Amino acid sequence: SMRKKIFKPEELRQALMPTLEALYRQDPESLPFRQPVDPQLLGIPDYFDIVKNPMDLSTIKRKLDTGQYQEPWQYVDDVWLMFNNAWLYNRKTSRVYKFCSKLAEVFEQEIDPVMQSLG
Ligand SMILES: COc1ccc2c(c1)N(CCC/C=C/c1cccc3c1N[C@H](C)CC(=O)N3)CCC2
Repeated sequence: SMRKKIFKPEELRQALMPTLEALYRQDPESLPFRQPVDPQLLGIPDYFDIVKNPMDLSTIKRKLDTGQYQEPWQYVDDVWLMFNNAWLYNRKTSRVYKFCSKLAEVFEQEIDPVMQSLG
């Protein structure tokens, strides 16, 4: 039977970096997401009462550039984890919530065709 494809880091990078660059270019919308959450500096000391698995753009980038991803779905799941964290922690009337809803719309649009074309 057909086995699960493991990818060359170089192919994963060359196929998925663009969808990540599309998020990063949105400014200010990507600013909330660029850097691991510091609950002290951001003045949100209850952050980890609500979020339990942190994730950010800088973490996804390093994972991609040091080939820690073997399958493209691991990348996709990490992006959605970062967005689901934001939707869960922040109010619907907040900028981080609204920035999240907007970077999600961009991502769905970049990523859905890329995944058609990968094994
Ligand atoms: C307390 O905010 C600050 C203070 C100084 C400056 C801030 C924000 N901006 C944006 C930084 C990114 C915000 C990050 C952020 C700030 C408040 C709440 C959330 C944030 N995001 C991550 C995703 C955590 C989250 O869910 N909700 C840069 C200029 C200096």
